[PDB]
Amino acid sequence: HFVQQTPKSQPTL
Amino acid sequence: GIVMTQTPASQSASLGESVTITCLASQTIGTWLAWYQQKPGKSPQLLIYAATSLADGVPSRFSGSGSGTKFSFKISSLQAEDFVSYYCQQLSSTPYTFGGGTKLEIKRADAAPTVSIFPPSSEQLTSGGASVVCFLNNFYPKDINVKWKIDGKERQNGVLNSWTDQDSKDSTYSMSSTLTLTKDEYERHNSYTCEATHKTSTSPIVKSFNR
Amino acid sequence: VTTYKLVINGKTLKGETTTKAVDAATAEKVFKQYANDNGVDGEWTYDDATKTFTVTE
Amino acid sequence: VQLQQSGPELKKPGETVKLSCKASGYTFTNFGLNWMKQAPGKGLKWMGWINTYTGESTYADDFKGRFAFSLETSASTAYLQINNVKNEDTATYFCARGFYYYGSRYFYFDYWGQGTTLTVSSAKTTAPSVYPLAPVSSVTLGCLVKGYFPEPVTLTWNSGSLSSGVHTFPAVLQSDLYTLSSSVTVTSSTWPSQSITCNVAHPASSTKVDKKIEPRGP
Repeated sequence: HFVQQTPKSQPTL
Repeated sequence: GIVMTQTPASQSASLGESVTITCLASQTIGTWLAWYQQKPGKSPQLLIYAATSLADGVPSRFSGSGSGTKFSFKISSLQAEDFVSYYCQQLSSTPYTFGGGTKLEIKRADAAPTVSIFPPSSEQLTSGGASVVCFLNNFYPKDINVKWKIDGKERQNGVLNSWTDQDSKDSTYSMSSTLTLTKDEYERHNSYTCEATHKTSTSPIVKSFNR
Repeated sequence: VTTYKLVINGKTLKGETTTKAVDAATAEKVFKQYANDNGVDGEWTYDDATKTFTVTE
Repeated sequence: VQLQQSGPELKKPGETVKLSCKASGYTFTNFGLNWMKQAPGKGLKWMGWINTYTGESTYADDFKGRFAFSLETSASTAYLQINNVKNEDTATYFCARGFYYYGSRYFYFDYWGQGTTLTVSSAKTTAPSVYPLAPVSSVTLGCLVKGYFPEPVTLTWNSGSLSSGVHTFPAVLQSDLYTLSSSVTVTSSTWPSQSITCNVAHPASSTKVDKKIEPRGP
């Protein structure tokens, strides 16, 4: 799964 | 990057009335837009997100509208608690700019300031200082300008101003203005004057004394 | 440093204030400047057991 | 769920501050943390943000250089550091949680810290001078409270039994020291027949004084 803290940040898996 | 203009800076209203605040974005912002309330001495609190959505536990009177660049915030019947500051915020691209904010104040009948002047105390003079004080009390509306004169000459340097928030009981405003000089400079001039300009009087409201 | 106290007994100014200082003689200078800045001029005592100065008009 | 910030800070020009923001009630690394500045009578300014999962910080253009965000993940805490402080840093600082996640439709700041005050001054603790304000159908009196540091001072009239007719003004920092004033208004048959006294407290110097306002002519 992905963590995405803002709309324009890249997701971290 | 992207500018958020919030008009007007100050808004007058009464209990049970409705008010509308605008917010214009510099670019298209979609609906990535939030509204916050800030009471005096407290932190901001979210009221509306996604332009139109009410945050949880927030009362029905609050609402928001718009998308693109034009946005509004409405309160439908005002209570005592509502007369504080409100900010819009753009959340589309960094930096996430806030609007300049609007303060809601309570409307009342116009009232002239009560103006009082005080020379330096002998206590202060002994220490080598000299502060001349004016109180300009219980006026409405809030806009007012104070000018100091020494022997008829306008003086800006050494002046320290402070202002209260709207009174909870009578809805007026007050102001304090202190002109501080050295004892030595104070003893070289004779006439001291503070002059208040306010909507209630065509001429300045002045108090004065000769040393 | 140690906390010294000043009890003020003026004609119109009354109460107390404190200062943190290396010794009593240094605290005394701070206190006499304090009284002067407040228009208080009078007689001084000092009690070493309680670290307390007094100025009275 | 809470954001709990550290307490008030007093700094001399050129020193460093570090202030904390402790989050509780949720997984700390799920959401990022945003920092705002509010100068005394001014509006909210977004300084930047830190990714709580990644450690990557982003600074707004006005906050590049002296400003540094950091994390202590095991204590669920974010920090704001300001190096080489100056007069322009005197303000209140807030942290706020950015609510967003993968697949979310919405973005907003839901939880905010209670805010923390920074004051920049060369001054050390200094007790106030209290000066009387007397004139020379109603009468207005006052006390002028000059030359103290730091905030706050507290002021009442006749030990709190005169509360109507009172205006106590917010303190202003002028050149490293504070000044505050207060007026009280009574009927002219009241004073000087009955005494009127202002009670001034400045907890930081443990000062508690009473100043009687005596008349200075008819």
